[PDB]
Amino acid sequence: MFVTQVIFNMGERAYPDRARAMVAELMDGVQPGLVATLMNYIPGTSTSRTEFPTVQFGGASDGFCLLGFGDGGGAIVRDAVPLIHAALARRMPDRIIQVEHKEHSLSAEARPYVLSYTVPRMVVQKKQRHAERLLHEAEGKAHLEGLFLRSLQRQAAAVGLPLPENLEVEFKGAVGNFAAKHNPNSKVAYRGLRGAVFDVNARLGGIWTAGFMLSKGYGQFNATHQLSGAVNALSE
DNA sequence: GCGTCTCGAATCTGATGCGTAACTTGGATGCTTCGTGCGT
Repeated sequence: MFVTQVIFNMGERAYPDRARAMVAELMDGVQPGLVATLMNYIPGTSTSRTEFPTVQFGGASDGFCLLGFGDGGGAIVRDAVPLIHAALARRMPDRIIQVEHKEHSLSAEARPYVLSYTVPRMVVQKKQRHAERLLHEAEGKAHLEGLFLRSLQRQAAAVGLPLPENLEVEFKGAVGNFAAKHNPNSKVAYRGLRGAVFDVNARLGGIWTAGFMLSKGYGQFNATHQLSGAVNALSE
């Protein structure tokens, strides 16, 4: 029902993957339970869970942000943020780290017409053949709409939010593509989409997640702020 | 088409007098006979 978003103001835009790597690195050894809980690890092992992650990372314009889902997510972010703040203060002795703590109510109500919803970061590259299928809407709609529907239903079930039984979505398109890597020296990269616009006949309150593999910082979007239509101020 | 943070706090939180007076303060009755005269 409640989503907690915490932003650490480091002063520079850090990509979410390196952010998660470094926050893992800072908490090595001290308070192992916090590390296991924050990294989405099975108790007793360091492996991650295939299930939807309750721990969330995102790329803030001024830094990186922690997102908790549900009471468990809220509780973990609440007892976690002082520790990561202390670690960041320890590592960066000559910079002030600022913490912004804001909560979003999560609500999804139906609506007999559609609204323009978009995201900056979709994980859509599965096969190279499907990548060229985006020229025709009909061929590429099936897997994209299926991905959106499954992502929405699984995140709703994870957060326990009621959703209508009659959601239909049609895709519009994206702005461009981008490449992302595990490490700067890694030779493995994936393709995402920026401005992937799709129309849904329902309202989405608060911040929302779509796609899969979200903990590394993909598929987060504030649907509520997008409805304000502040995307007009994009020019040079 | 909701946006969110903030979404108070401390302290006082009754004092003082006045907080009865005067007067009434019981009274009365509870038996028959006898003589003389009316009296209907």
